Amino acid sequence: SHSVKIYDTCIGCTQCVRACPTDVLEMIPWDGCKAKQIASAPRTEDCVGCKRCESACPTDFLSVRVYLWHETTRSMGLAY
Amino acid sequence: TPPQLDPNTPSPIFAGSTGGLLRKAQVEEFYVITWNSPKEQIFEMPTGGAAIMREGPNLLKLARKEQCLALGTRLRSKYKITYQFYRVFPNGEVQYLHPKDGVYPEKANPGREGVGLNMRSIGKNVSPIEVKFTGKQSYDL
Amino acid sequence: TFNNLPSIFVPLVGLVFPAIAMASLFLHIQKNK
Amino acid sequence: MRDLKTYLSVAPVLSTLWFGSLAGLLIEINRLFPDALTFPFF
Amino acid sequence: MALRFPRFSQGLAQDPTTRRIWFGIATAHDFESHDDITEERLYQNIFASHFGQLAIIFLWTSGNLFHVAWQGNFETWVQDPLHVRPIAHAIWDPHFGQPAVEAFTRGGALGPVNIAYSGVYQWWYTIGLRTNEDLYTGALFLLFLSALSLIGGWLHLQPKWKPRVSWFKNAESRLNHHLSGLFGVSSLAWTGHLVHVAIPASRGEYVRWNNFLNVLPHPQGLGPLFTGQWNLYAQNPDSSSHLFGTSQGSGTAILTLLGGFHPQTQSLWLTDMAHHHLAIAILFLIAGHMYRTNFGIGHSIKDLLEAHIPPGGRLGRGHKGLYDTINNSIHFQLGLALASLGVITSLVAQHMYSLPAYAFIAQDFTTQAALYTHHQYIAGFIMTGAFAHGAIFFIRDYNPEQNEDNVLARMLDHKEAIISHLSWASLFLGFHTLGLYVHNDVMLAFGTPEKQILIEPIFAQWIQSAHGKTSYGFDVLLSSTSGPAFNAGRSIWLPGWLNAINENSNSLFLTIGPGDFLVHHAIALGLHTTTLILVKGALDARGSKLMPDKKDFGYSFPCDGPGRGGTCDISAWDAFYLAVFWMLNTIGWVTFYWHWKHITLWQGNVSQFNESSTYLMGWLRDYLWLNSSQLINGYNPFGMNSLSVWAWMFLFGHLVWATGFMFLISWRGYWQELIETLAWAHERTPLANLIRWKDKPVALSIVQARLVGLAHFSVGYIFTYAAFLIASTSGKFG
Amino acid sequence: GPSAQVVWPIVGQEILNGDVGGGFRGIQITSGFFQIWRASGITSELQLYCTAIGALVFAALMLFAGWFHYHKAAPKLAWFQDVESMLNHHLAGLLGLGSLSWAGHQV
Amino acid sequence: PPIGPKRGSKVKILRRESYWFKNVGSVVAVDQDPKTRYPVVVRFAKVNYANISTNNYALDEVEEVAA
Amino acid sequence: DISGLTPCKDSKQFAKREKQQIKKLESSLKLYAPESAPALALNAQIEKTKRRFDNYGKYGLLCGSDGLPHLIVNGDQRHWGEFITPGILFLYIAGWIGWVGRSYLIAISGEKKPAMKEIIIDVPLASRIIFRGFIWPVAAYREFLNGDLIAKD
Ligand code: CLA
Ligand code: CLA
Ligand code: CLA
Ligand code: CLA
Ligand code: CLA
Ligand SMILES: CC1=C(/C=C/C(C)=C/C=C/C(C)=C/C=C/C=C(C)/C=C/C=C(C)/C=C/C2=C(C)CCCC2(C)C)C(C)(C)CCC1
Ligand SMILES: CC1=C(/C=C/C(C)=C/C=C/C(C)=C/C=C/C=C(C)/C=C/C=C(C)/C=C/C2=C(C)CCCC2(C)C)C(C)(C)CCC1
Ligand code: SF4
Ligand code: SF4
Repeated sequence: SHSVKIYDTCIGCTQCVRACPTDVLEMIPWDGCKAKQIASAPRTEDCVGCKRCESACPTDFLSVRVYLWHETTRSMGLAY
Repeated sequence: TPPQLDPNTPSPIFAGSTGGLLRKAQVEEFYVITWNSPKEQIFEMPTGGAAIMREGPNLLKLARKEQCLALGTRLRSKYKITYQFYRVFPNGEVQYLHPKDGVYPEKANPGREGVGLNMRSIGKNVSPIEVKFTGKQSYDL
Repeated sequence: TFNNLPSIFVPLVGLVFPAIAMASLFLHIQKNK
Repeated sequence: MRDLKTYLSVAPVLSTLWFGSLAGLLIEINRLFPDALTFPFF
Repeated sequence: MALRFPRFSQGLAQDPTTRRIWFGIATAHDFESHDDITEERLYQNIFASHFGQLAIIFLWTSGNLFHVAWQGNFETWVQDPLHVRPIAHAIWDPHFGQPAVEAFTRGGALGPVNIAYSGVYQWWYTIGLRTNEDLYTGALFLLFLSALSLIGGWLHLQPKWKPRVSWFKNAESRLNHHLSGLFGVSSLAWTGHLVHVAIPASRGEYVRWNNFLNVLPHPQGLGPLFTGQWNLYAQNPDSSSHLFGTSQGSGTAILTLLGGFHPQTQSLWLTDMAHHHLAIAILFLIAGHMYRTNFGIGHSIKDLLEAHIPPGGRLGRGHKGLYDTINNSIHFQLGLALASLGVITSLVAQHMYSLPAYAFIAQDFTTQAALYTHHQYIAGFIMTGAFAHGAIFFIRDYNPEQNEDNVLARMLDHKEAIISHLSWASLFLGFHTLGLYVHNDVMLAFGTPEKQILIEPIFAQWIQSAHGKTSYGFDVLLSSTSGPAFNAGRSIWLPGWLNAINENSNSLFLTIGPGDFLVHHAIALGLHTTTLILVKGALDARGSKLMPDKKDFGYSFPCDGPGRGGTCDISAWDAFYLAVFWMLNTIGWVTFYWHWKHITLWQGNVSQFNESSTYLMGWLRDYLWLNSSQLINGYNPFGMNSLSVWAWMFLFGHLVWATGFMFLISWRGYWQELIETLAWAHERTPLANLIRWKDKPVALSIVQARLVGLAHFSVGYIFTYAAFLIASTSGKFG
Repeated sequence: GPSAQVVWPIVGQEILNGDVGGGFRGIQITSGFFQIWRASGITSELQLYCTAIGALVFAALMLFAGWFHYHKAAPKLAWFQDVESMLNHHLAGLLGLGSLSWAGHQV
Repeated sequence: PPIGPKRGSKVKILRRESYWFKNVGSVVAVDQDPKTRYPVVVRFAKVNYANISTNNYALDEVEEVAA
Repeated sequence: DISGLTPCKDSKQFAKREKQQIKKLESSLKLYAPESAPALALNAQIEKTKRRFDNYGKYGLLCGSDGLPHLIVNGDQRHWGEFITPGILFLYIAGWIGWVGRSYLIAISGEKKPAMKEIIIDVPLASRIIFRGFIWPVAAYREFLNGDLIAKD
């Protein structure tokens, strides 16, 4: 649906995942930062697009990055 | 981990509201959340109003994932209980959804793989002229 | 009958052709191959 | 008075004092030299 | 390609919501973003679409000609033009009441009719086209050209004639042919019309297709041209007494350069326009044979751009690599094209009022106002589009690695300087223009208009005095008889030009004053600020400090979330969208200025504008409140008049201009959470559970709703001002 | 015209002092305060002046009361949370005796 | 040998996508692991739009200023 | 007589405007007693009007057909007092302000948290910096020549 691609500037603070209201993101093991973890995005099909993940990303610009794309009923926040 | 195999557990005491499953459950997927409450207590359910979850196992069927995960975060932060919700399509095939490894997604469990992950800084993405007349975008190389 | 021609065409383009186009484009909007 | 001079040093209090003084200056100039459209003093 | 209605996009076809419908309507002509697209197929769709547009243009002109031929009083208008009303088309509205049929019957018609404020009567009468059968023939021929363009657009979509991508990228042969033939041979052919037809038509005889091979446009006939004695085509200039349409006071010349206006029509001479189109035909036919196509001579635009690198590097790498960022990029081509088109449309507007080409078009006052307003709003829109397509080029088509350090990348190198100095110029202009306008408002309020700051526009009065206007006593090159300019032209065109410009009644170089200064600086504020918004959105199209990855989000996207303080309206599309507001404001200023200056000239009291244009309650009282009386009285409780439709359209434009505020002020989230309640109610209302949508009814998208609010806003702006400017100028007619 | 505002003659704004009537050049007010003062039977500027000094006294009184009821001796939540007393007093005393004393003034 | 700048060295930024592009900063700490891609932690005087004054930068996305 | 404008001491419409405003004030002066305070204020306004029109007469203002003082801002010396002699007097004062507020910003640029001096202005430092901008043009000139006017990034 959407396209939540993340970048290697992530520091493993786990705030993008702790803000995500749809479990799009999840921390995985990684070796590119002091915290030794990075935030994957398997459940991109559940992404509403609220960009709470990148309103909580403490990088110079951003590491998690939501690119709005084809809108499905899960991505249009529809309970009907 | 093996999923938790959603049983026919009871539901909270709720007097009914206008926030339920209208048509996204009849023809499309709807969701269901299960939480083990140590005691019977009142909680603000995400469909408007206030329900009383029972002691032991509870089950609440909601219309979309954001309701389930909002309620789950409020449960885990306010009542400190362990929630886990599913997705049930109208033909069946209940899908285990929230933890997906037993542990919550903020913890770096091994086994889960890197999907949606670019090994570059955000400003090293090529321009749209590079990916023009191609099905790919500037963030999928 | 040339002062009667506006009476023929103003409904036929303004009422009838809009019904035709709205129906046809509503069917085209909801089609599924 | 300590910490009153810091409050009067704050941007709005200082701005209202500066612009009250300045506005009184302009007002009294326009009383003294009303209806001015040229600078004839060279 | 896809399944549901947006067959060109399987992302909107796989959208359960109603957004599918809207976005498939909107993105239909964005061929660059469609599925399975190639540069070849993009170019071919563009070519066929251009054919479709030309077909619709010729069809619309054929409709004008048919409805003036069938329902128009054009045969009666060519007898007494300046005292007979044009008729655009008839009207068959079955809602009309009998008073409205009594009222809309004008121009000596069998029934109710609409007054052609478009000027097609004057223009057609000036180029020949006397009887209604001529307009019928023209409509038939333009129907034929519409079918021809449709045939061409279908034919150049078939595989046997589908042109290749490298054929639309032949940027030398196309310029060669379009300068030589589209611009030169067409101006030459219009000279052929003006000489064989329109000049004989102005001088009596009706040279038509049956008898144009056996009449002489000049009594000698191609002796002067071949023998070089071209002065023989400027022998009898039908001097100062010619009645247009009759042979009284006529002449034999066909290309005399006279300058100035006809005395009767107060338009330009058809001999002048014939010689004009001939001259620019020679110039465009010469300029065509410049670019190398197939024959071993000419320039290559590459090695003109590649060669224009200044030593010292003040520009940088110069134009090294700019042929490729325009030839391969259709949005650069479109931006440059719309820039030139907006400039020359504004030029059309600014010259058609001051140098009217058509007979008795300066005498009908509503026509000139409608035309100037039309072409200026069109020009402002076309300019806004030029810039929007420059932004779309910078996002979609700009390749920085191909054009490193050249004259185009240097824009983005110092875009902050451009944006900040435009933000200085506009800020200066607004601060001081508004300060002076408010100073004058307060001076008139306090009953001391002598205290106003009435800055005379000496620098435009000096230019007027450099053109022969003897109304300021500057004694400049053409106002001074003892000068080189009033010696090398005093025998050719300065007689007519001086006798035209010195006439205070025409629109040629109107006598200006301090209100004209102040409103010209308001105009400068509008142009600079619209430019600021558009340039800032174009140069911040690829990215900024707040969103450096904007190029990855495309041209039109809503925002970048509430994070980083808040990123509402950050796209280059949003810059365009705000610049349409500032553009409509700018053209409203230029057209308010035009219409009030001209309605005060036409009424007679230029002193009204000169004493009332310097303070804004003069614009609100003496222009908007005063001239809108006959408009809003188009339908009163005790009757109605012919301006009832313009009162209704006035209020309609008000209503949609206000409805745009719903979409601009009120944003999404409130409406989705409203339509959720509506969907609940429909799914729980008895006898309407039977009926269920197939498209899930979501609220409008964000960028969509900015567009929809802008569309309501602009429709209301345009309709309101059209109604007011036509009703006020047609309620009294000067 | 009821007028209770005069402007200062500085930049030509003195023309806002209009011929409202009564040998007075000023701004015609619209607050209806003159009508209140005729309903109170004022009939003198001395009375308006002294009630202005009284309202300044009450402004200083309320400012001192706010200072006292925040910084020097402030109630706690048991004082605000009781509302039967607040209603009883605001009814019988504020609005009851207020209307009673206004009726006394009027009578 | 400790890689990168020092724990008080002044540095400027050559990262195009940063808020502090062509703006100087103070190196807080450099992660000596040769597996972290962005070890150079920089501290800046002025916050970005996210009200944050620091970010980890690469070695080649940084330039030791001569002041 | 530039731009086709008669001077204002010679313009009949200017004197007519004067007489019209004076009659408009006198018609409001009749309603008051000749010794009363509104009447005295109206008379002071009348003398202010009369000497205003006299001063616009004597200062070389040019009046148009509407009969209002127009400003010739082109550069003619006769009318420098309309735009250029005030304009310099603006660019001085304005350039005082910007040369002060800039200099202040350079003097509090080297603090630890220099933002708590933007909202809480150091009145001693600001008063020391304010008169530095008295003769600001030579400071700005020299700082342009010394390169201290433009930061080098
Ligand atoms: C209830 C209000 C109302 C309505 C419904 C009408 C209806 C009409 N008036 Mg109007 N009129 C009204 C009030 C109204 N009048 C009032 C109060 C006045 C003032 C006295 C007038 C003054 C007036 C004049 C002066 C004229 C009319 C004309 C007309 C006719 C237009 C011909 C037509 O259908 O062409 C087709 C319609 C259009 C091209 C306009 C629609 C444009 C659409 C919205 C934009 C395109 C959208 C998109 C591309 C297509 C989507 C639809 C698709 C499915 C087809 C029509 C019968 C004209 C007439 O009869 O001439 C033939 C005419 O000249 N009227
Ligand atoms: C930006 C546009 C603009 C412009 C150019 C003007 C210009 C003017 N207005 Mg208008 N006005 C404006 C906007 C504008 N106004 C607006 C927006 C409003 C509504 C708020 C008004 C309302 C208004 C009113 C109501 C009045 C004016 C008046 C005036 C005049 C001012 C005379 C005066 O007191 O200055 C005199 C000069 C000064 C106050 C500057 C003194 C500065 C100090 C003393 C320092 C200078 C000395 C310094 C140390 C350098 C010395 C050199 C060396 C020895 C060191 C002047 C023609 C007045 C007038 O005469 O009407 C024509 C008047 O009555 N204006
Ligand atoms: C001499 C040969 C020749 C000629 C006549 C044309 C003519 C044209 N080509 Mg071109 N073309 C040529 C050779 C030629 N081409 C070659 C060799 C190639 C291959 C390299 C192409 C490749 C090509 C492409 C790829 C496209 C065209 C297009 C067009 C059309 C332009 C659209 C239009 O109507 O503009 C009309 C504009 C003008 C006449 C210019 C007028 C501007 C003046 C300054 C305005 C002011 C005066 C005004 C006219 C007065 C109005 C008053 C009153 C009458 C209203 C036009 C029919 C486009 C098109 O529409 O496709 C169908 C298009 O997409 N052509
Ligand atoms: C009347 C309405 C209005 C006004 C005054 C402005 C004013 C401005 N707009 Mg526009 N704008 C408007 C409507 C308006 N806009 C609308 C409806 C839209 C569509 C969304 C836009 C969209 C828009 C964009 C997209 C851009 C602007 C820009 C600008 C600025 C242009 C520079 C200029 O002229 O500054 C001169 C200053 C003024 C005209 C301000 C007038 C106020 C006076 C002079 C100040 C003093 C008043 C008073 C003493 C304060 C005391 C009050 C209080 C403290 C008690 C300026 C602030 C551009 C910009 O800001 O860059 C420079 C820009 O990029 N505007
Ligand atoms: C500065 C000029 C000024 C002042 C001081 C007053 C003051 C007053 N007027 Mg007058 N009036 C004025 C201008 C002014 N008016 C104008 C221009 C008109 C139109 C002709 C009138 C017409 C008028 C009428 C018709 C009436 C009054 C009345 C009154 C009185 C009650 C209103 C009141 O307390 O305001 C309260 C208003 C507010 C609390 C609104 C907010 C205003 C804030 C506080 C302004 C802050 C400005 C600040 C210095 C600078 C910006 C601050 C910062 C945020 C950036 C009061 C004596 C009434 C009366 O009974 O008089 C006795 C009455 O009936 N006035
Ligand atoms: C964004 C962008 C874009 C767009 C842009 C635009 C839109 C622009 C515009 C522009 C414009 C719109 C311009 C205009 C200009 C003008 C000019 C530059 C002028 C000049 C003039 C002159 C030079 C003159 C001269 C003369 C005179 C004065 C008169 C008489 C004659 C003579 C000749 C002498 C593009 C695509 C490009 C690219 C990318 C980016
Ligand atoms: C206007 C004003 C003012 C003033 C006011 C006043 C002056 C008031 C007064 C008031 C008063 C002066 C009041 C009084 C009151 C009283 C009362 C309220 C009484 C009551 C009584 C009773 C209730 C009684 C009972 C009884 C009886 C019946 C008999 C015997 C026994 C007994 C005692 C038990 C001021 C300055 C503030 C300012 C503002 C405005
Ligand atoms: S919020 Fe940003 S830095 Fe933190 S874990 Fe998520 S992607 Fe990494
Ligand atoms: S946009 Fe919202 S739902 Fe999507 S990944 Fe970010 S936080 Fe999660």
